Amino acid sequence: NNKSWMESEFRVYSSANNCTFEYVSQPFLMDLEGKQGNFKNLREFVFKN
Amino acid sequence: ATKFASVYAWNRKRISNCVADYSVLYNSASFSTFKCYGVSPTKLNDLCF
Amino acid sequence: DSKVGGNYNYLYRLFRKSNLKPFERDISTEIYQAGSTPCNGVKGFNCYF
Ligand SMILES: *[C@@H]1O[C@H](CO)[C@@H](O[C@@H]2O[C@H](CO)[C@@H](O)[C@H](O)[C@H]2NC(C)=O)[C@H](O)[C@H]1NC(C)=O
Ligand SMILES: *[C@@H]1O[C@H](CO)[C@@H](O)[C@H](O)[C@H]1NC(C)=O
Repeated sequence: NNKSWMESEFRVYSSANNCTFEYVSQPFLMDLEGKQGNFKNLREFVFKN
Repeated sequence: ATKFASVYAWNRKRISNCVADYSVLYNSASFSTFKCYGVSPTKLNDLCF
Repeated sequence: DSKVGGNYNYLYRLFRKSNLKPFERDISTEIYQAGSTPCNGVKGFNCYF
């Protein structure tokens, strides 16, 4: 019933044993509310190694 | 550091995504001995690791 | 040319101000100022023969 959306489960991995690289940018906030309607924001990403 | 580990369980800490300013390290005369076995001590500022 | 106690009669120029000339000769024993500090006398910290 509560209009709240927050991170609750970090169900991604079990062990991070021998790490080498970490990248952390400055803290900020993003909207986790369940926005409805037609898709307004368009995000285009390109990855290459 | 306030307390160092001992030789039986020598602590190992990682260095990443930094600029390793060896100038202050080498110029600090508080150290007793300083011996590099692989490369010339003065040139660590040039060859990137 | 070898002795059980170590034939230390043989030496080499470990330090010099720069690269040498072709067929260059030098018997200099002047202490090299390895550290940024000026070096006087004949010995001292970071003063390498
Ligand atoms: C990163 O660390 C892990 C463990 O801390 C290394 O994996 C170990 O490798 C040794 C010998 O290769 C094995 O005897 C251990 O059983 C391994 N332990 C684990 C948990 O895997 C791993 O080799 C390290 N990575 C690198 C690149 O050195
Ligand atoms: C909403 O949050 C409050 C406080 O965290 C909690 O008491 C309540 O039960 C929550 N809503 C529902 C429907 O459980």
